[PDB]
Amino acid sequence: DAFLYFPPANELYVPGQQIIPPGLTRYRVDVQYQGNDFDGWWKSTTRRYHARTVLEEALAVALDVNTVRVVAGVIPEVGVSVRRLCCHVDVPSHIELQPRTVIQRATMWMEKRQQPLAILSYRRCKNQDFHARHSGLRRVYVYRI
Amino acid sequence: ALRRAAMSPGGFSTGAVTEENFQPKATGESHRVTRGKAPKVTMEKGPSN
Amino acid sequence: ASSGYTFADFLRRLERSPDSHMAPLYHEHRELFVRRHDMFARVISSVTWSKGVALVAAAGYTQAVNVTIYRALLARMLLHNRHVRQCGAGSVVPWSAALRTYSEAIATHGNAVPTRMTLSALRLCTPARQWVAAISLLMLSQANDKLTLPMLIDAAGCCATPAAWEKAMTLLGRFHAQSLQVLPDSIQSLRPVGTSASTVDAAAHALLPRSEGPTPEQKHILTVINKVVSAVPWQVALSNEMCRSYLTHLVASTTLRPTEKTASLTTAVQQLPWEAFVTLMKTVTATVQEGSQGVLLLSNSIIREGVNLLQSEPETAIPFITTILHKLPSAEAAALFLSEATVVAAAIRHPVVVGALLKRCADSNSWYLAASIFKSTSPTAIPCDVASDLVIQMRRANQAPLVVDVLQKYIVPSRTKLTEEAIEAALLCVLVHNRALAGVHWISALSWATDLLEEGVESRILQTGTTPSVGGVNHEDPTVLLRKKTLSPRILSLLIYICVNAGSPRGGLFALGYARTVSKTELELSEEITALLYCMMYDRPREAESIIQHAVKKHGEYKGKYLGRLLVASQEAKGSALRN
Amino acid sequence: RAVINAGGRRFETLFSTLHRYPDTPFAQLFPLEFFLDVTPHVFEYILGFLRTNQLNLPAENLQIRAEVVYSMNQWGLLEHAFPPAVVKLPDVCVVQVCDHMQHDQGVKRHALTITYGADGFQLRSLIRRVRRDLERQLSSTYWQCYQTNERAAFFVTTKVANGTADLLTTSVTQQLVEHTESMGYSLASSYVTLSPDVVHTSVRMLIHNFTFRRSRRVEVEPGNIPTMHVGPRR
Amino acid sequence: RAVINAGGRRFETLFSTLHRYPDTPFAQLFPLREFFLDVTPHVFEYILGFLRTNQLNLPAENLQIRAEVVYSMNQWGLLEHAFPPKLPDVCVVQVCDHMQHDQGVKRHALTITYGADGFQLRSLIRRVRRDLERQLSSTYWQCYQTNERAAFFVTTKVANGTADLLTTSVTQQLVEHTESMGYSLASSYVTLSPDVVHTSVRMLIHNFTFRRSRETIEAEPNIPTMHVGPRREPLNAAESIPPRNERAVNIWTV
Amino acid sequence: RAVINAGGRRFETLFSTLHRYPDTPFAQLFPLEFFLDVTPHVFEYILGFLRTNQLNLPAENLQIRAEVVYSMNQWGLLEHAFPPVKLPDVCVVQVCDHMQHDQGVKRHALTITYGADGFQLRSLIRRVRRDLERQLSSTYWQCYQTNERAAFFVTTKVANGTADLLTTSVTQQLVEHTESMGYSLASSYVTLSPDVVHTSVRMLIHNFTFRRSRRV
Amino acid sequence: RRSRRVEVEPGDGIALG
Repeated sequence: DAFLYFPPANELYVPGQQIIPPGLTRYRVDVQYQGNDFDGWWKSTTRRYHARTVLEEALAVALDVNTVRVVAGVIPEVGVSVRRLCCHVDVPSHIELQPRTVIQRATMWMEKRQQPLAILSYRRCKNQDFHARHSGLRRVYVYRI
Repeated sequence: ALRRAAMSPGGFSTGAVTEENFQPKATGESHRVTRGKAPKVTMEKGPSN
Repeated sequence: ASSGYTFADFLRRLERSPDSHMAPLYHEHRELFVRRHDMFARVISSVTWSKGVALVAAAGYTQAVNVTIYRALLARMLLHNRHVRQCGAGSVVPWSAALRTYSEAIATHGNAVPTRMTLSALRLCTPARQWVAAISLLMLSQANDKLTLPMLIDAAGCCATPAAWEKAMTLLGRFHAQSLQVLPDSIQSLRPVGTSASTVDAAAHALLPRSEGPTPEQKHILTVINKVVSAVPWQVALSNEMCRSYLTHLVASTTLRPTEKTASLTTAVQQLPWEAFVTLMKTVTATVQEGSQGVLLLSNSIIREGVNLLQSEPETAIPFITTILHKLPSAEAAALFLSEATVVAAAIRHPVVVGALLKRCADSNSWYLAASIFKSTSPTAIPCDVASDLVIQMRRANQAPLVVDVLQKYIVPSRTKLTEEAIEAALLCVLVHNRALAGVHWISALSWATDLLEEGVESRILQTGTTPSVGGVNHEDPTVLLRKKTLSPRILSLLIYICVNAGSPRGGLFALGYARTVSKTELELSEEITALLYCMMYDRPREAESIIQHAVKKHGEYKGKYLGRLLVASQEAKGSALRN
Repeated sequence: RAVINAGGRRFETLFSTLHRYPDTPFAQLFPLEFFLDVTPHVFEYILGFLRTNQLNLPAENLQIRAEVVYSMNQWGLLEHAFPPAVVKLPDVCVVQVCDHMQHDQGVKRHALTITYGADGFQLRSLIRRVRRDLERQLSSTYWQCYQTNERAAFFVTTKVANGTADLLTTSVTQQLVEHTESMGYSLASSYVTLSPDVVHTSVRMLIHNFTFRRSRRVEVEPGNIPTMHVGPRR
Repeated sequence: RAVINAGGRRFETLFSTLHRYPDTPFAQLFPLREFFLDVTPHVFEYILGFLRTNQLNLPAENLQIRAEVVYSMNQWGLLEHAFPPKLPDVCVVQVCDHMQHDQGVKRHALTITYGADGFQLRSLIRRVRRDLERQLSSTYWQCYQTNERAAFFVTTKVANGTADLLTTSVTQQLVEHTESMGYSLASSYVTLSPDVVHTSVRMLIHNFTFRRSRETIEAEPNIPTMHVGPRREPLNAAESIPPRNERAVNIWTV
Repeated sequence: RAVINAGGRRFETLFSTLHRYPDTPFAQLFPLEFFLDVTPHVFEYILGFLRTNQLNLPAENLQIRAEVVYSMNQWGLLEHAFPPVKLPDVCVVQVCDHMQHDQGVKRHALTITYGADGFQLRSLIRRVRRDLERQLSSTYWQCYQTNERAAFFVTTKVANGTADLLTTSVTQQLVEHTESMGYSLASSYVTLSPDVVHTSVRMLIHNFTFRRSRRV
Repeated sequence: RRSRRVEVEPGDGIALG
């Protein structure tokens, strides 16, 4: 039978690209929050919680990993809201949790901790050359007066 | 930030290696401190008319 | 910061990554390779030959690689050839690649190259029998004032092909002309004068090392002589003093282990006709029963060969029967000889005789005779290539239960390992047999997919603290990190289907995760498959059909048939579970 | 069928071919072999026009052009040959490549634009060609290429290294010239000028100018919505 | 076998030659005696040449005959297989020079780049190295391949005439090497930029465009080793020689 | 007498004509009618060269010139056409003019360099000396040979009009000498340093390409 | 470039034997 053989998706390389380590795979998480709540995404130097860290905790507990790192295509200032911030995370390739489950668990953890950040989407990358920053070619902001 | 960005490469590039182009890293200071270690251009503002 | 990689981790990253990533990883860890040729050679020796070639090609445009690197690359190619020879699964190194590497080393260094590199190139060209390449290397080296007798013998071994085998004969003739005594010394060391039927008993007892006989140089020379005598026509094979002496001394000898005796004897006598073979065997047995002479239809012949062995009955000369097994005209005849032949009866269960029979029937059909042999309940370590070819033939025969039972009762015991395609065929047979039953558990299939798989490459990455140290006392013996098995997408599909038919889709999820982790092998519709198995585990048929609809609408109409087939498989499995 | 004997040559052709215009002096002179006092050389052009409906006159042969025109005007065929974008590829094409290159020590950045003097040059095909030859040479995250309008193609690269910038530019120019010539041209000349920018110190603009003459090669030739509102809208 | 009679000529061809593309209407129109074709004999000459060689060269100068050849070949549907829908026919070579000029002495470091992969930069580098070794010491310059399509050359502070000689030789060898591949230099040009604001560094961009027109080996490392005054290893250190006892007798002569 | 058949044209010529050079593979290609795969255009040039020991390649038709040269070299006849040190079929000439000025006295030095060695540059130096001794005194300019295939020419104190005279005269003599040696100019192109700010040196880089058409 | 006249000119004497 020819329907027992799912079509696959050796590997070629282009002099400079995203090398995903052998044990990890890059997923895209698109998130959302209000700027007036989270003291911004992340602070370089230190002298309300950072959205980056709270999202990291939610993703880590949802995925059942000790810790994960998330890098955003945009690092908005403090007080700047985000409607869809697209970022990527390198997670182990052995979890296989459905995006509905991952977002549900992350939302449950965030609601328990009463930190109002939403996770719009979670999805594996079809092309693993994706980089949330260096592959974003335009950014759309709106100022509302 | 702009001064550092001016003297910045685009991504990771290495080029060839020769016995003349060696770049020793025996600086004489801690590698834990990164203040003042960035490559920067000197800000130069041209004259107005 | 908190965590830091080690050279073992970097090597394992190299092993996991594709061949293309060699140059990028090289450049990223360029501080590791630029000035330390020693650990560059360590990396080449610890990674496969393809990645070694890629790494050398990358470093070519950045550093000035020295001849030690090409030495290590050729050594690694030779080691890969050796490992595939020992296993039976992989493929020998392309002679074109070996010659290209040698020519590149010549062009970068030339005369500075050792002649040991020339030996390695000749030995790497030997398996493909590239006599023109061997002659080209010989001419190059002798013009550059480096011609040597080891190169001459290796070139004779390469030229032993039946096309221009007289060239190999002339090469050996000149080699002897220079070294008048080396060939006779090798033959007499293969059969020392003193050793007799009394000495062989103590030699096989092996209560003391007793290292005496063929020195390793003699062994290499004897292997070359073996190939040359094997490839010659049977007229000259007896006309020439050297060929006849080699055959007579090889047939009567115990300085070699029985496995080596089988290999060399079968190779040497591959080309003989049956009547000449029998005549020579009988003459050698007669002269052996008379002493030692220095030198430098089917049913009846079967019975007389059995008598030839039974007239001396040494436990050592077991493979006397394997050689005639190989020389026997047919596989049914081989089974007949096995049946009639029944210490000699104890020799039947030796792995070598069964392997010889399986090899003999593999060439023709190895379907029903092989089935009878396996059902004869003699689980032993059969060769991987022969077992894979046998399972491939049975899969071609389109009969599942025999394959499934033969595997489950003969293969998983004795730790005989199949090939990737043989594993795929066996898993297909398992799937169809379980569907017909709707008895091998999905856990057993998962374990078989990895444990029974035999990749052609070898694990070579020693652990960090276990390498033979240049300082301090090594706590632990050098332990090699077994390179993780990689799953094909085809094998992954069969594993998923087997798990879903046997129930738990969590096994299929585990298999998909393992494949993705080890080789980043992700199916074109893995998201849909994962969602389907997810909803299947929790009994959501409406959600499953909604997913089918959306997959057809998004990916396309054709790609939806695979998912629908998964649906029907799941429905069959759970319906059968409820009905039973 | 019909055999036509002319001053120096013998021909045979078909009555339907001769009668493709039944109302003309041709069909009147061939009412169901013959001889004409037109040069055999001038006759092939007319015969090819009748058989194919193409009468591209020879510019190099001004005479034979004149006699072809004279015979067709006398026999009333010129008004049918010439009855009263890619309309036509001009005999000379000027293509201008303006690229602002910024040059730091080991770094180079490029913003290049390609413009043609005329339409019909399959600039989309050129874009695909350049993408094919560059997506294997360096990641698309660094560089970007598309057509801005008709006659215009654009090629951007963020801060990129020296050697790879050289590779990108050499490849893009290779593809530009290959495409323009392959579509039926030949590089008559090429010249460049260079300017410093009014704002930045390390940036300058190169203006390349390529003049292509038609050469008529042997091989065949051809001849997303931006957001506007945030709140829900009816 | 098969007879064709065009206006001014007669041709004889095999049924196989005519049917080289049977399913095409060209072949289908003659299913296996004299055959009449209205096409011009010179058009049929090119068509038959393509059928006999599978290579078609349209007449460039005679755009008329080119037009009827195309028209007949399209009406007969054979042009599609004549042209389906290595090295490229054009080669663009770029050179970028970084020059520094003191009073009367000049140094240049130039990178050479090609437009395609097929070109043997190894051979180009070897040619340049041989033509420069006997003219000027390696201590003042280098030349090695940096990429499959790129190469490098440098000099140190050296008199203006010497720098001009080195660059002229490099470009002469570049043109000779690229022409050896069947390419004739169609066009070229040069550009010199101002010097950097606070530095004497100048940039010279030099371009060539080529159009396609159609034994002892020397060991040489890609990346060279600079030679300080005294040798750090014996003169013969490079050579490896097999053991004298192990040596063997010649198999060939001369 | 033999016949040579090409793509679509026919020729015939004497056995002596074809054997003018017997050792050549072209000669052995005619072992005492014949068919060749070269274009008749390419064949006519080589046949005329055999007939009359004449060769004048078309510099205006690069395709034809390259085909003819490759055919003759592959047939071992190009060496007999251009007997020698072998002159390249393409030569590059670099003329770099370095302009300086100190304390108001402006000078400039021209450096001519050839790509190859076979050129006789003492003759060009001779010709330039002869043509400039009339236009100016030697106190204000000086030209000699730095080494093989490279020439130097300084002018320390020269008026504007006189410098314009010197430059054009030197270029005229260079091009005429190189073309007389058996070459023909194909392309010439120049560049200058914009450098509106003061620059310690200004550079005028002129490039000539010379393609081989005739001999001498 | 001087358009060579339709006549025999000096320097062209190399052509004649």
